[PDB]
Amino acid sequence: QKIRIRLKAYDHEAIDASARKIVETVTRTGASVVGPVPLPTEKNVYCVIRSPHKYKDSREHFEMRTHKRLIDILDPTPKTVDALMRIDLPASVDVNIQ
Amino acid sequence: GQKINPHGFRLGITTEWKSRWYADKQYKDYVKEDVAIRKLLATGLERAGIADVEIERTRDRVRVDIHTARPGIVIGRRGTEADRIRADLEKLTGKQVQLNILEVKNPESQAQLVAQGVAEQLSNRVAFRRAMRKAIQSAMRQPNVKGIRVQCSGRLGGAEMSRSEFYREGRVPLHTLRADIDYGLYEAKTTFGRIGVKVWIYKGDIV
Amino acid sequence: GRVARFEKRYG
Amino acid sequence: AKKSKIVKNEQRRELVQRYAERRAELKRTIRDPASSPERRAAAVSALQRLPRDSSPVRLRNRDVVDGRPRGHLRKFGLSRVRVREMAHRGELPGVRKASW
Amino acid sequence: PRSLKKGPFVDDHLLKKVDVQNEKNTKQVIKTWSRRSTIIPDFIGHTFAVHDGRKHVPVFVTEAMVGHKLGEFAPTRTFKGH
Amino acid sequence: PIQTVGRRKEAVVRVRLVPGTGQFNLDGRTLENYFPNKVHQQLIKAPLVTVDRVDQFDIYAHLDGGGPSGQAGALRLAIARALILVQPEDRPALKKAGFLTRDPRAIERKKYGLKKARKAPQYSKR
Amino acid sequence: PRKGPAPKRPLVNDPVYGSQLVTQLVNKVLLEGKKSLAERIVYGALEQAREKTGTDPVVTLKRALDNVKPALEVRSRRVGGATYQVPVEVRPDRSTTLALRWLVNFSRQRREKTMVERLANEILDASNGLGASVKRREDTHKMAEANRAFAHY
RNA sequence: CUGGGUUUGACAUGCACAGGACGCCGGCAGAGAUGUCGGUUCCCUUGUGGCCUGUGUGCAGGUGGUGCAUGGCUGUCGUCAGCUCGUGUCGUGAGAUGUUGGGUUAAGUCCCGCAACGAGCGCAACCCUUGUCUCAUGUUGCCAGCACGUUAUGGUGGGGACUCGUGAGAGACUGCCGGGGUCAACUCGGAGGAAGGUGGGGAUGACGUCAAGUCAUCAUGCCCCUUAUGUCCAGGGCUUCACACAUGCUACAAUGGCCGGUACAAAGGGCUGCGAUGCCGUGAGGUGGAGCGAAUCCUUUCAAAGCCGGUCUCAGUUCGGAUCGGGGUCUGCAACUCGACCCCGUGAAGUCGGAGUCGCUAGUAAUCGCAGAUCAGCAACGCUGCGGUGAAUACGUUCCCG
Repeated sequence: QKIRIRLKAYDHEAIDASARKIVETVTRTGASVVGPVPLPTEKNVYCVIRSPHKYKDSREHFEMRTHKRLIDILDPTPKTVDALMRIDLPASVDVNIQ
Repeated sequence: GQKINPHGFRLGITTEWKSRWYADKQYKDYVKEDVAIRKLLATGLERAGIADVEIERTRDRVRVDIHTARPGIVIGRRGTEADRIRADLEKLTGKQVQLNILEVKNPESQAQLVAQGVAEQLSNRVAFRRAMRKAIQSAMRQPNVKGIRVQCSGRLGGAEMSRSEFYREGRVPLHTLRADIDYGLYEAKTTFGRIGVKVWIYKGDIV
Repeated sequence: GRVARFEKRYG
Repeated sequence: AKKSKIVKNEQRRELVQRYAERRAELKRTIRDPASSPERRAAAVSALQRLPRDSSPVRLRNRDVVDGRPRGHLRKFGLSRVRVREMAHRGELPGVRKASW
Repeated sequence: PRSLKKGPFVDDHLLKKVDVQNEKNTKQVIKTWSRRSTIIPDFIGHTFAVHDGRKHVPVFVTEAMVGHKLGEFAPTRTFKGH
Repeated sequence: PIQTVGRRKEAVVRVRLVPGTGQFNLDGRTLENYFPNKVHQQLIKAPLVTVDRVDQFDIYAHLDGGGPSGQAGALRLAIARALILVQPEDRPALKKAGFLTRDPRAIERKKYGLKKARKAPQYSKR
Repeated sequence: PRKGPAPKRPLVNDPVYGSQLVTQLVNKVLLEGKKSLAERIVYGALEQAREKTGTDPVVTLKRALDNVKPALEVRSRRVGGATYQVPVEVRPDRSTTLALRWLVNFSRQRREKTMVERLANEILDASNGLGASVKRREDTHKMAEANRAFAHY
C-alpha cells in the first residue's frame, strides 16, 4: 500500500524546498519515492477598475498562482510514517496526505 | 493617477508578501481576521513607530510579527502590554495567537518610520521645509541609503490653497524593477485638514 | 369561463 | 457605507442561520414532490408566516470592512477598491499584477 | 407565471380576512397591501382597497378577473401626456 | 525509428516516418478522410515535392490542438523536420523554401478597453 | 508609409491551376475568412467558363484581365493651393488589382441567381469585351483623357 | 416617494440608581415594524464583574453641504521625449548657457563640435508571456515497442521513446562577412539560426497641465440636522414616454435559409457546488444520484464557422424576426408594476441606408463559437479573457487632425 502526498503553495521556491526536504527525510527512513512530479499551475485572474469613480476603461489585472507537486512513496514502514508527522514546513506550503 | 505603488510593482521580484499562509475554503475569513488584526494594531499603538506587521497562520496557531523602532514602549516589563495585546488578540477569534515583537536596525533607513516622523513634526508646529530637509539629511547619513525622495502635499502651513512639494537627493529609479525602493505613506493630522507624506528610499539593487 | 380554467390549472 | 446598513446586513445573516437552516428548508422539501400533500399542509402558508429576513434572497454581499455593496469579490470578501489597495501592499498571499 | 405545482399564491392576511368576511355573507371594503396575491374564486363579491403607492383604490372583483393579481388593477404610475 | 514534432498556433503534430509507400495515416484516417481540402494537401506535400521523395515514405501522424489549417501547417513542418533527420544533405533545399522555420504567429491577446486585439470602440466627436 | 514602403505579402501559387492570378482572384472574392467557399466559387466559375468555351480557363481569364486592365487613372492633386483631376499612369500591380476588384464587384451585382454563374458570365463577357468591367475601364480611360490638360503637374 | 413606528436611538464606549435576568420558544393582533400573552431561567462571590431593563448623562448617528478647504485613488496630454539641478560663465535684471550646431536613432539614443563641466527624473535594460533547443521529469498526463482487453475507448498490466505538464539552462549580442560611412555614431545587404537587428505582445506613465473626477469606497477641515436631514417597516419608484442624442445586437438574404450526416480548439469554473448513466416530457425541464475539492469526475466524450448530401429558386419569400394571443418551466417569501427560458399561433419595419462620420497595417480587420466575474434568478446583445477560419492595401506626405 502506497500513500499520496500533495503539495500546494503560491511560491515555487518554497514548494520546491518542501519537496526536496520531504524526499530527503523519506530516503533517510529507507523508502522508495517516485519524485516530485510537477502538476499544472492553477491561475485565477481578476480584473478591477483603478479609480474609485467612473474611468471604466482603465483596468488592472491580478492573478493568484498555485503550484502543485506530487510525492508518491512505497513500502510504508512505520518509521517513515512517524517521521512524516514529524516534519516542520513553512506556513505557506500545505501538505495533503492520502 | 501617475505612479503605481512601488511595493506592488516588485511584489513577486524584490519585495515580499507581508502575510504568509495558504487557504482554499477559508481564504475570505482569513482575510477578514487579518485586516481586523492590522486595524487593531494600527489603532492601539501609535507612539512607537510601527514600521511593518507580518501575519503567519497554521491551523489553530497564529503568528504575528511586528517591527517597531521603540520595542520597549509596546512591551510590558511585567507583560502588561503583552497581556493586553494577547487577550484582545484572543478576542479576535484567533484561537492560539503568539507574538514576536522585533526592532528595526536602522530606523532612519525605513521609509514608513521616516514618513511617520515627518508627519508627526508637521502636525504640531513645524514648517514642512525643515521636516523634509531633516529627514533627507538623516537618511542620507546612513550607509546603505543611495537616494531618498520625500514628498508631502495638502494645505501646507494652514494655507487655503493646497500645494505639492518634494525634495530628492541621490538616485531614485522608480522604473527599474531590480532596484529596491522602500515606500512609506502616512497622513499628518493638522487642525486645517489632513496632510499626506510619501517617502521613497533607494538602497542599491537586489539581483 | 375563467373560473373553470382555474379549476383546470389547480382544482 | 452607512453604519446602520452594515449592521442590518449582519442581523440578516444571524436571522438566516437561525431560521433558514431548517425551518425555511423543510417546507421547500415538502413542496418539491408533487406526491407530497402540499395543498392541505399549507407549507406555503406556514413558510409565509416566517419573517422575510429568514430568506437568504434578502442577503447582500458587502465589503467585509468597507461596507461597499457593489464591485464585490467572493474569493476575498472585499470591494474592488480595497482588493487593489491591499494586493498592491502585499497583504493577500499569492496575488500580484498580471502579464501575458 | 408561477409554476402549477406550487399552486396559486395568496397572502395569509387577506386570506383570513376573506374567510371571516364570507362566513357571514356580507362584503365590506377590505383594506389590503398585498398587491402580489392572486385572485381566488373566493373573492368574487368582495371589494378590495388595494394599495397603490400613495393610497388605496377600490377593486371590485368579478368572474373574469380571477387568476390575475390584485396589483393589476391598481395602476402605480400616472401619465397624462406632454 | 525517427520522430519529430510540428507546431503551428496551438496545433501540435507528432510524426513517425517509415520508408514504405506513400500511405498517409493521420490518427487512423487517410489524407482524404482527413484534410478534405486540396490547398491543405498541397501544403502538406510541398516538402516532399521540393525533395522529390514523394510516394516513398509511409507516414504516421498524431494530431491534436488547433483547427485543420494549423494542423496542416504543423504537419508540414513535422515532415520537413523528419526529412532533415533522414537525409541531412538536403537542408538547403528545404531551408531556402522556408519549411524549416516555425511560424511564430499566434492569436494576439485581447486588450481591455478595446473590443478585440486591435479593434477600438467607435468614438463619436459630436 | 511615412517612413517608407511596406513589404508585400508573397501569396502562394494555386494547387489545381498553378497560377498566381487565381489565388489573387480567390482572395478578392473572399469574405469573412471563409476561404473554402471562395475557392469553391472561383473553381466553379472557371469550370463553367471551360465548359462554355471549351478551352483552358486560365487563358480566357487572362484575356478578360487584359481587356479590363486600365493604364491611365485620375487622382486628385493639390498643387499650389488648388485641386484638380490629374491623369496619372498606373503601375502594373495596381492595374491588376483594379481589374480584379472590378471583375469581382461587377459580378456581385449581376443577375444570374448564383455567384458562380455571375462570375462566369462576367469573365466570359470581359473576355469577349462586353462586360460592365470593360465599360468601367472605358469610362476611366475617357475621364483620364478628358483631363489631359492637367497632366503637366 | 406615500404612510405607519422610534428615540442615548439600528449600532458603540464611559459615568450613575434599581436587578436577576437578558435571552429565547410558541399564541394572538397588525401590511410589517411592533405590541401583548403563556413556558425557561445567570455564572463570579460578597465586592461585585458579564445582560439588559428604564431613568438618565457624556454621546452615537447623517449616501446632509462645500472635490474652488483637503488626503488618498484615477483620467488626460502621452509611453510623447521631454522636464530640471549643482558649479562655472554672460547680463543691471527678468533670464541665458548646459538642453544650441552637423550627423544618427523608436528615443535629450549616440557620435563629432561647442563657456561649459557634471548630475537627477525620464528613454533603454532588469520582470511576465510567447516562438527554438538541452538536462531533469513520469501522475490524474503521453503510449512508440511488448501483453490482457470487447467493443467502448490507454480500457487495462506495463514502458521515457515521442507530446505534455514544471524546474534549471542554452540561445541574438550588429556576434560574423561585404559595402557606405569622419574610420565615429549609425546604416544597407549576406551567412548561420527557431528567431536579426529595441523578434511579438504585456506590465512599467518624468516635471507638470486641465482648481479634470471622486466629501456616495474610504478618510477628512469647516458648516448644518439631531424628537430629525438619524433610525425600523410595508407598499411604490429608480423600468414613467410626443421626442432628441450615444454605444451595440439582429437583419434586409442564395458567399443564403432549412433538414440529415460528419471533423477539428484553447482557456476557465465547481462542496451544502459541478453534477453523469438511467427513466419521464416535445421543450424548457422533472425524478434520481455515480464520481469529483478535482491533469482523475462534471462542465457531455466538449464547439460553431467548416466538409458532404437533400430541398428551397430571387418573392417582403422556406428572408427577417419585432409585436401580440394562449399555454407552461425554474429561481425566489413573492415574477402585477418588473425576470429568464420553453411550446403553439401571430409575422411588423426592413430591398444595404443623405449630409457627415468611425475602427483597423497581419495571425491584424472581418467572421465563428467557448469561458469567467457579479449572481437564488436574471434585463448579459454589456465587460474581461480563450481559441477556429482568416483577407485587401500603403504610390507618397500637398491637404485634414494631434
